[PDB]
Amino acid sequence: IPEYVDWRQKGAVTPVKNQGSCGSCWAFSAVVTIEGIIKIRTGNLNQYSEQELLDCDRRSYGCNGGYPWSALQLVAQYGIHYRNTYPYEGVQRYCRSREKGPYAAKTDGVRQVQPYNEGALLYSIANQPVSVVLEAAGKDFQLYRGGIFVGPCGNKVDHAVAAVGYGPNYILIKNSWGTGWGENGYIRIKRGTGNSYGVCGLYTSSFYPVKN
Amino acid sequence: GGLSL
Repeated sequence: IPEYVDWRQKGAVTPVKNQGSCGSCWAFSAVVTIEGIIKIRTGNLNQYSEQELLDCDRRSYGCNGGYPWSALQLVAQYGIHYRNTYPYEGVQRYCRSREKGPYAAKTDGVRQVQPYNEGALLYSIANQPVSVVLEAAGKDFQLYRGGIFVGPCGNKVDHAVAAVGYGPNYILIKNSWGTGWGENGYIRIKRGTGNSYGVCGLYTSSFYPVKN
Repeated sequence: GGLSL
Protein backbone atom coordinates (compact mmCIF):
# COMPACT_ATOMS: atom_id res chain seq x y z
CA ILE A 1 0.00 0.00 0.00
CA PRO A 2 1.23 3.56 -0.82
CA GLU A 3 2.80 6.09 1.57
CA TYR A 4 -0.18 8.50 1.28
CA VAL A 5 -3.93 7.99 1.17
CA ASP A 6 -6.47 10.76 1.50
CA TRP A 7 -10.08 10.00 0.63
CA ARG A 8 -10.93 13.71 0.74
CA GLN A 9 -8.81 14.28 -2.33
CA LYS A 10 -10.68 11.52 -4.15
CA GLY A 11 -14.04 13.25 -3.50
CA ALA A 12 -15.17 10.46 -1.08
CA VAL A 13 -15.58 12.58 2.09
CA THR A 14 -18.37 15.08 2.84
CA PRO A 15 -18.05 18.24 5.02
CA VAL A 16 -17.25 18.01 8.76
CA LYS A 17 -20.26 17.64 10.99
CA ASN A 18 -21.00 18.56 14.62
CA GLN A 19 -22.72 16.00 16.82
CA GLY A 20 -23.36 18.78 19.38
CA SER A 21 -24.47 17.90 22.93
CA CYS A 22 -25.46 14.32 21.98
CA GLY A 23 -23.31 11.15 22.20
CA SER A 24 -24.11 10.19 18.62
CA CYS A 25 -20.49 9.84 17.48
CA TRP A 26 -21.10 6.19 16.66
CA ALA A 27 -23.72 7.18 14.07
CA PHE A 28 -21.45 9.90 12.61
CA SER A 29 -18.61 7.40 12.36
CA ALA A 30 -20.77 4.83 10.57
CA VAL A 31 -22.13 7.46 8.16
CA VAL A 32 -18.62 8.57 7.10
CA THR A 33 -17.87 5.01 6.04
CA ILE A 34 -21.15 4.72 4.12
CA GLU A 35 -20.60 8.02 2.32
CA GLY A 36 -17.14 6.74 1.40
CA ILE A 37 -18.10 3.25 0.16
CA ILE A 38 -20.99 4.63 -1.90
CA LYS A 39 -18.66 7.09 -3.67
CA ILE A 40 -16.05 4.37 -4.30
CA ARG A 41 -18.58 1.86 -5.68
CA THR A 42 -21.01 4.16 -7.56
CA GLY A 43 -19.04 7.35 -8.22
CA ASN A 44 -21.55 9.52 -6.35
CA LEU A 45 -20.83 11.41 -3.13
CA ASN A 46 -23.95 11.88 -1.03
CA GLN A 47 -24.63 12.70 2.62
CA TYR A 48 -26.46 10.01 4.61
CA SER A 49 -28.50 10.22 7.79
CA GLU A 50 -26.82 10.04 11.21
CA GLN A 51 -30.25 10.88 12.72
CA GLU A 52 -31.79 7.71 11.29
CA LEU A 53 -29.16 5.59 12.98
CA LEU A 54 -29.63 7.57 16.20
CA ASP A 55 -33.41 7.02 16.15
CA CYS A 56 -33.49 3.50 14.67
CA ASP A 57 -30.53 1.45 15.90
CA ARG A 58 -32.03 0.45 19.25
CA ARG A 59 -29.09 -1.81 20.14
CA SER A 60 -27.32 1.49 20.63
CA TYR A 61 -28.30 4.08 23.24
CA GLY A 62 -29.18 7.18 21.28
CA CYS A 63 -27.46 10.29 22.66
CA ASN A 64 -25.89 8.14 25.42
CA GLY A 65 -23.53 6.33 23.03
CA GLY A 66 -23.66 3.29 20.78
CA TYR A 67 -21.95 0.92 18.38
CA PRO A 68 -20.67 1.72 14.93
CA TRP A 69 -20.87 -1.95 13.89
CA SER A 70 -24.54 -2.13 14.95
CA ALA A 71 -25.27 0.99 12.92
CA LEU A 72 -23.47 -0.51 9.92
CA GLN A 73 -25.47 -3.73 10.11
CA LEU A 74 -28.73 -1.72 10.04
CA VAL A 75 -27.74 -0.15 6.72
CA ALA A 76 -26.91 -3.56 5.15
CA GLN A 77 -29.88 -5.53 6.51
CA TYR A 78 -32.25 -2.62 6.32
CA GLY A 79 -30.80 0.52 4.60
CA ILE A 80 -30.31 4.32 5.09
CA HIS A 81 -31.82 7.60 3.84
CA TYR A 82 -30.14 10.76 2.56
CA ARG A 83 -29.25 13.36 5.18
CA ASN A 84 -31.54 15.86 3.42
CA THR A 85 -34.45 13.48 3.89
CA TYR A 86 -33.63 12.66 7.52
CA PRO A 87 -31.48 15.54 8.84
CA TYR A 88 -29.62 15.77 12.09
CA GLU A 89 -31.44 17.10 15.12
CA GLY A 90 -29.08 16.29 18.01
CA VAL A 91 -31.77 14.52 20.07
CA GLN A 92 -33.06 10.96 19.78
CA ARG A 93 -36.64 10.78 18.48
CA TYR A 94 -38.77 7.98 17.09
CA CYS A 95 -37.60 6.01 14.09
CA ARG A 96 -39.05 7.72 11.02
CA SER A 97 -37.57 5.45 8.29
CA ARG A 98 -40.98 4.19 7.16
CA GLU A 99 -42.47 7.70 7.09
CA LYS A 100 -39.68 8.96 4.84
CA GLY A 101 -40.12 6.61 1.90
CA PRO A 102 -37.75 4.00 0.50
CA TYR A 103 -34.08 3.90 1.54
CA ALA A 104 -31.50 5.83 -0.53
CA ALA A 105 -28.62 3.40 -0.13
CA LYS A 106 -28.03 -0.09 1.07
CA THR A 107 -24.88 -1.96 1.83
CA ASP A 108 -24.24 -5.64 1.32
CA GLY A 109 -22.66 -6.15 4.80
CA VAL A 110 -20.12 -5.16 7.51
CA ARG A 111 -16.61 -6.43 8.17
CA GLN A 112 -14.26 -5.96 11.08
CA VAL A 113 -10.55 -5.04 10.75
CA GLN A 114 -8.11 -7.38 12.54
CA PRO A 115 -7.65 -5.61 15.90
CA TYR A 116 -4.43 -4.24 17.49
CA ASN A 117 -2.76 -4.38 14.10
CA GLU A 118 -1.55 -1.16 12.47
CA GLY A 119 -0.95 -2.66 9.00
CA ALA A 120 -4.42 -4.25 8.92
CA LEU A 121 -5.98 -0.86 9.72
CA LEU A 122 -3.81 0.92 7.14
CA TYR A 123 -4.59 -1.72 4.51
CA SER A 124 -8.28 -1.19 5.16
CA ILE A 125 -7.94 2.59 4.95
CA ALA A 126 -6.18 2.23 1.59
CA ASN A 127 -9.37 0.54 0.35
CA GLN A 128 -12.02 2.80 1.99
CA PRO A 129 -12.78 4.96 5.03
CA VAL A 130 -12.94 2.96 8.27
CA SER A 131 -14.85 3.45 11.50
CA VAL A 132 -12.43 3.54 14.47
CA VAL A 133 -12.56 4.21 18.17
CA LEU A 134 -10.25 6.11 20.56
CA GLU A 135 -9.94 7.62 24.01
CA ALA A 136 -11.16 11.24 23.75
CA ALA A 137 -11.76 12.11 27.44
CA GLY A 138 -8.30 13.56 28.05
CA LYS A 139 -7.85 17.35 27.90
CA ASP A 140 -5.06 16.79 25.32
CA PHE A 141 -7.47 15.33 22.77
CA GLN A 142 -10.25 17.82 23.66
CA LEU A 143 -7.93 20.77 23.26
CA TYR A 144 -6.13 19.54 20.10
CA ARG A 145 -5.74 22.45 17.63
CA GLY A 146 -3.49 20.88 14.98
CA GLY A 147 -0.27 18.98 14.32
CA ILE A 148 0.54 15.32 14.77
CA PHE A 149 -1.22 14.26 17.95
CA VAL A 150 0.87 11.89 20.04
CA GLY A 151 -1.27 11.99 23.16
CA PRO A 152 -0.75 11.76 26.04
CA CYS A 153 -3.70 9.38 26.29
CA GLY A 154 -4.64 5.91 27.50
CA ASN A 155 -6.34 3.00 25.67
CA LYS A 156 -9.80 3.21 27.26
CA VAL A 157 -11.75 3.99 24.11
CA ASP A 158 -14.87 6.23 24.45
CA HIS A 159 -15.24 8.00 21.13
CA ALA A 160 -16.11 6.81 17.66
CA VAL A 161 -14.65 8.58 14.63
CA ALA A 162 -13.61 7.69 11.06
CA ALA A 163 -10.22 7.19 9.45
CA VAL A 164 -10.13 8.71 5.97
CA GLY A 165 -6.40 8.54 5.18
CA TYR A 166 -2.85 8.24 6.43
CA GLY A 167 0.70 9.32 5.71
CA PRO A 168 4.21 8.61 6.98
CA ASN A 169 3.70 9.66 10.57
CA TYR A 170 -0.08 9.70 11.03
CA ILE A 171 -3.56 8.33 10.46
CA LEU A 172 -5.99 11.02 9.28
CA ILE A 173 -9.27 11.06 11.25
CA LYS A 174 -12.55 12.88 10.56
CA ASN A 175 -14.07 13.92 13.89
CA SER A 176 -17.67 15.11 14.47
CA TRP A 177 -16.98 18.10 16.77
CA GLY A 178 -17.39 20.80 14.15
CA THR A 179 -14.83 22.52 11.97
CA GLY A 180 -13.26 24.63 14.80
CA TRP A 181 -11.79 21.59 16.53
CA GLY A 182 -8.42 20.20 15.43
CA GLU A 183 -7.27 20.73 11.84
CA ASN A 184 -10.52 21.98 10.32
CA GLY A 185 -12.36 19.19 12.17
CA TYR A 186 -9.75 16.51 11.45
CA ILE A 187 -6.94 15.05 13.54
CA ARG A 188 -3.68 13.48 12.44
CA ILE A 189 -2.88 10.86 15.03
CA LYS A 190 0.68 9.61 15.33
CA ARG A 191 1.26 6.11 13.93
CA GLY A 192 4.22 3.81 13.37
CA THR A 193 5.67 3.55 16.87
CA GLY A 194 5.89 0.35 18.99
CA ASN A 195 2.27 0.42 20.13
CA SER A 196 -0.19 -2.44 19.41
CA TYR A 197 -3.20 -0.65 20.94
CA GLY A 198 -2.40 2.47 18.91
CA VAL A 199 -2.24 6.04 20.18
CA CYS A 200 -5.29 6.62 22.41
CA GLY A 201 -6.28 2.98 21.74
CA LEU A 202 -6.91 3.70 18.07
CA TYR A 203 -6.51 0.04 16.96
CA THR A 204 -9.08 -1.36 19.43
CA SER A 205 -12.19 -1.76 17.27
CA SER A 206 -12.49 -0.88 13.60
CA PHE A 207 -15.23 -1.62 11.03
CA TYR A 208 -16.17 -0.96 7.43
CA PRO A 209 -19.23 -1.54 5.21
CA VAL A 210 -19.22 -4.05 2.34
CA LYS A 211 -20.76 -3.26 -1.06
CA ASN A 212 -21.58 -4.28 -3.79
CA GLY B 1 -18.17 1.96 21.40
CA GLY B 2 -18.28 5.63 22.37
CA LEU B 3 -17.73 11.50 23.59
CA SER B 4 -19.15 15.04 23.32
CA LEU B 5 -16.69 17.98 23.28
